[PDB]
Amino acid sequence: QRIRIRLKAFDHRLIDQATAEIVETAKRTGAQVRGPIPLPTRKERFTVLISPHVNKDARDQYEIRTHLRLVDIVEPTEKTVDALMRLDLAAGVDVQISL
Amino acid sequence: RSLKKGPFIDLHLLKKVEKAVESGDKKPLRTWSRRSTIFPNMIGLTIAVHNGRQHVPVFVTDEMVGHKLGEFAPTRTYRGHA
Amino acid sequence: GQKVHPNGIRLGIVKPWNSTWFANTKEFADNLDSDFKVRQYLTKELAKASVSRIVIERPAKSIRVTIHTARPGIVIGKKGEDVEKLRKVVADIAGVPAQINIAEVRKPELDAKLVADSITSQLERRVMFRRAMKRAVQNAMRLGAKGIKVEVSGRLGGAEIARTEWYREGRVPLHTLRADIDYNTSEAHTTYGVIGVKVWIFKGEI
Amino acid sequence: AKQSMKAREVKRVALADKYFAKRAELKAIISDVNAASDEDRWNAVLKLQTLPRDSSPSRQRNRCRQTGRPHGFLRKFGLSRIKVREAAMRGEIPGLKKASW
Amino acid sequence: PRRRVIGQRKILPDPKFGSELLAKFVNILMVDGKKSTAESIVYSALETLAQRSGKSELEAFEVALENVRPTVEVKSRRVGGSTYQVPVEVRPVRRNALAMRWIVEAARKRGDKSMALRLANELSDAAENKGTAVKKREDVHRMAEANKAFA
Amino acid sequence: NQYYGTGRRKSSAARVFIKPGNGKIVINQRSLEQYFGRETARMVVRQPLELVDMVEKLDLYITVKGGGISGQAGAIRHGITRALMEYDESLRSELRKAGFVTRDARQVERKKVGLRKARRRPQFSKR
RNA sequence: CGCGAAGAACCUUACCUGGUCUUGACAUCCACGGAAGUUUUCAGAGAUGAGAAUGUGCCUUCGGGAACCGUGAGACAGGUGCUGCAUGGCUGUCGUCAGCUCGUGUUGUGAAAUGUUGGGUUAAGUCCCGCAACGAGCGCAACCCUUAUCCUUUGUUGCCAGCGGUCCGGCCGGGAACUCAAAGGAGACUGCCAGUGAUAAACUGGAGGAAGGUGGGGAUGACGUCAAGUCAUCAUGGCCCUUACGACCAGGGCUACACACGUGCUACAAUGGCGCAUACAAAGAGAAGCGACCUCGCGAGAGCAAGCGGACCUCAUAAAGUGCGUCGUAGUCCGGAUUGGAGUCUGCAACUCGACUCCAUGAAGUCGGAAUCGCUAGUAAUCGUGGAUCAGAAUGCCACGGUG
Ligand SMILES: [K+]
Ligand SMILES: [K+]
Ligand SMILES: [K+]
Ligand SMILES: [K+]
Ligand SMILES: [K+]
Ligand SMILES: [K+]
Ligand SMILES: [K+]
Ligand SMILES: [K+]
Ligand SMILES: [K+]
Ligand SMILES: [Mg+2]
Ligand SMILES: [Mg+2]
Ligand SMILES: [Mg+2]
Ligand SMILES: [Mg+2]
Ligand SMILES: [Mg+2]
Ligand SMILES: [Mg+2]
Ligand SMILES: [Mg+2]
Ligand SMILES: [Mg+2]
Ligand SMILES: [Mg+2]
Ligand SMILES: [Mg+2]
Ligand SMILES: [Mg+2]
Ligand SMILES: [Mg+2]
Ligand SMILES: [Mg+2]
Ligand SMILES: [Mg+2]
Ligand SMILES: [Mg+2]
Ligand SMILES: [Mg+2]
Ligand SMILES: [Mg+2]
Ligand SMILES: [Mg+2]
Ligand SMILES: [Mg+2]
Repeated sequence: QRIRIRLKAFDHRLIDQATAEIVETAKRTGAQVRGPIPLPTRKERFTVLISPHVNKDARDQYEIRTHLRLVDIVEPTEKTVDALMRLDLAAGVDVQISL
Repeated sequence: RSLKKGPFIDLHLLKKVEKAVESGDKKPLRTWSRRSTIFPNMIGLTIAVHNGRQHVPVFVTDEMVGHKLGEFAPTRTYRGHA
Repeated sequence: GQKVHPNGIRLGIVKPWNSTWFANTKEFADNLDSDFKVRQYLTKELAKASVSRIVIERPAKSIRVTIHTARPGIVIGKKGEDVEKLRKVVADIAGVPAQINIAEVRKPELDAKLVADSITSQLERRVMFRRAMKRAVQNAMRLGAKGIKVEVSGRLGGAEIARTEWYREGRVPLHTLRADIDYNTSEAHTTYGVIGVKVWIFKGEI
Repeated sequence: AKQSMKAREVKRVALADKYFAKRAELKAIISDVNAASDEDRWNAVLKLQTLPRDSSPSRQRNRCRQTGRPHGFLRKFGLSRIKVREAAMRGEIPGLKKASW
Repeated sequence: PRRRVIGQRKILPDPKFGSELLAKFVNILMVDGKKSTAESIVYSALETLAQRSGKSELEAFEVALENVRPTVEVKSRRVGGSTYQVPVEVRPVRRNALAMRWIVEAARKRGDKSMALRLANELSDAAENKGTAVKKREDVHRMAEANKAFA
Repeated sequence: NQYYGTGRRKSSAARVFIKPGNGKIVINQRSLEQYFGRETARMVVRQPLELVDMVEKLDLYITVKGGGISGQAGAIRHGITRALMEYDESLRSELRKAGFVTRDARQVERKKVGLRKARRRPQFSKR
């Protein structure tokens, strides 16, 4: 038995706060937390014509950076798994729970 | 080229051809379905195919079978440049 | 020369986004669409409430909207009579339960959106654009702004040929990324056409 | 972009999700390799024309949401190349920012 | 450049012979970034030259090379409405590059079968003062003597 | 014991383990000639060990990934040099004087907008 | 002039021929009638007309409203209709060139000047000196991203040095060393040395160092110029149409072809073609999606179907290279255009007008007149790979690595 949870955010400062917060929250409950693990970040890239009309040669390049983290809890006693369901995770981060 | 898993003819013309075979030969059967292939049941009929603005008449014979209807009705007119 | 717009050149350096939710490729297109519709609706019916910023957050499920207005009484109403009207009408636009906060701007003289639309309102009432222009600059500078420049353009004073007059005063280092430059734009709809207003407000470094 | 065009697109979407995505069996499991080479296959092929010319998902041009612009579409945001830059720049799109590398 | 006093990018020597001159020769001969093919051509042709001209592998390359090096070139200068071919003495490093470039360009316009066979024959008769490569040197010198009045 | 070194090049990264012994070179569980079919790559790899003439006195165990043959040969030379540093630390100057300490920081420049390549622009015509 | 268009078979589509509608395809207002939606037949090319089943959802504080449909009449709708020389917004350009101004003082009757000139110096109106100028602002530089070295923390799906196991496969136990991932730091400052220079600013050279003088690349576009471009993204002043310049439908057209130009791709061969064997990448994408293994097909593909919202699975076997053999300078074992036949796949549908496959055919072409274009280093040249648009449909565009 082991729970594995992933964190996706659009910025690294916000994911750091949530990660350091969840990680310590479990450690309070007596379990031993494995991680966190910085997974490679997926950076999408866009190029767009900026004139409404012609001038193809003048464009603009954008990007979305998706930061990712992984933590594993390997002895989920029957007070930890529920407790995680009531954490003040931020708005710009989302969590994924896997058992 | 389409598949060997069926040729293609439209219903609204398949009804007309099979309704017109027994009643004989009459005024040309007027259609817009340029995209429907030609069946052996059509031989000897006269069909007026669309070409954008008229219905040019084609008289179906045995050798024009398997061909789409459209390719006996050119859509562009061209007579030289000078 | 065409300048880069000053706000998003600094997004993630010294300025925050107005939307801070996360979503995968499936619903990214649809959160943006709802976010457009709610913002379109709020700015349409808070016209005289002097709303300067509408940030939208989308937690696990719900949506929360924070409004930055200089006259919170009109939007709050009595005991919150109409902010609930906003919440009920937002919730079905977004199709999700809503929770509206109301934040607060102390000095409307130091917010670009409020300065810009103040100038448009006077122009739409046929005020000599020099008076509106020169007045906003001096009001903002005596409240502590480190620099400001406003700019209007297009058939000024009912002319037949469009011009571009800009009054600058202070210090506005647009090329420095550390500078906290508040910029926003607005349009006035005159009987002779449309007139654009652009404002830059420099508050300080870092 | 000529509201009539906007009306066409919404009609096509509504007509597609009613007939097809459930009446797509007759173009898959009867246009299939089996002993139905009799009228079983032929009648399905003939029936598929009787359905409305629309409702075919290959007939929606995928316009922009805010303007109905038919060219320069970006699926990730659903907007055209014009409106994405305009909205990216004010800060409406989370995460998005000028990329240099 | 109007002001830059350029340095000099280093060049690795030959792998086989450790020669700083054949590294340039391979670079001159190579095309489209195919270094290996050029090394194969130069090596095979060089060893063919060695056994044809006796022995002494790379100084058989030198003896033909010394027969094609120019000593004076011509520079075209426009005076005021007429131009003159002022003859100017050639720099030391430029002497090799000119000598190598001429040999390679002449070792392309032949009727032989391979590039190795094509190049080896040019490298041979050049050591014997024959070939288009040595003619190019004769022509440049002959051109530069006719304008010795402008030196 | 063994001494370690990381060298890298265009896009490759090599890690090299040096041990006292006799000349033995293994790259990715293969011999030097079995790996590098390009003969100049062999000369590059050996260069530091011929300068500092510890060529027959060391085992080399090398693991390489990324890039192409010339990049891998370049990384190995840099990785060898750094490890050979960690052996003696007194023979640094002469390894510096041959340009082996310097980590070649050349990279393929990114394609730019409006140009067919990093710098090649399309043809320009007046009329 | 591979421009809008990041992808015209239908749609897109604005254009043409014909058939159709007039408060309207899109919205608000009133009156009236029907809960909607259904599930089917005929006529029609289809729009649309006819018709047969169908349901009666909720509060009723038991009058209606909900929401949807259909009819009536007008306020109005609608316009990719005109004016970019009435405008906004956005963009090109000179030009990433080093300039452009102001306040106060002073000079001149005045327009104006000065500062901003002069001696040096710099990539720079960069800096130092001098000086009726003294200061300041927008620009330059720095601040931002990426790359090059090192250090700390964490170790799965990533790694394997030391260990043992092993089916020889990091595959198992195991390890946190190493590559690597991604957060936080350190580092480069003419900082040190020597010389030159007006006891200056800065210049040359040396040390050290991963990197030396702006380390490499990017983003960043000053006051303004061209009445530059866009009224067909959008918004908008004026003008114009309202049984039509608005709306719906089928077929066509945007793909025509005497010709001329621009930008590309493939070649004219031996540094090469063909056949067999065999090495070494990086960056990306994926749910109405990516599709493995296996069976069938010469092939494109077909059948069954695991895995994956992904450092895990798939796309996906890099190609130039390398070894062997063959061809032997020939319009060729170069070239692969055109045309006939036979097919697969997407899609309601490939005639006009798709992509790809197999058999057959084998045009011009033997390095190109006057002239002209790009490029200073991981650059040019050359070899492949991915992505956006997208049902299908790149030699274009945007990115990535190899040799160099
Ligand atoms: K304009
Ligand atoms: K003055
Ligand atoms: K207008
Ligand atoms: K057509
Ligand atoms: K051409
Ligand atoms: K082309
Ligand atoms: K077609
Ligand atoms: K042939
Ligand atoms: K496609
Ligand atoms: Mg389509
Ligand atoms: Mg390249
Ligand atoms: Mg041009
Ligand atoms: Mg181009
Ligand atoms: Mg049509
Ligand atoms: Mg069409
Ligand atoms: Mg000046
Ligand atoms: Mg002066
Ligand atoms: Mg300055
Ligand atoms: Mg001065
Ligand atoms: Mg700068
Ligand atoms: Mg560690
Ligand atoms: Mg004009
Ligand atoms: Mg027009
Ligand atoms: Mg066209
Ligand atoms: Mg595959
Ligand atoms: Mg020939
Ligand atoms: Mg090629
Ligand atoms: Mg490609």
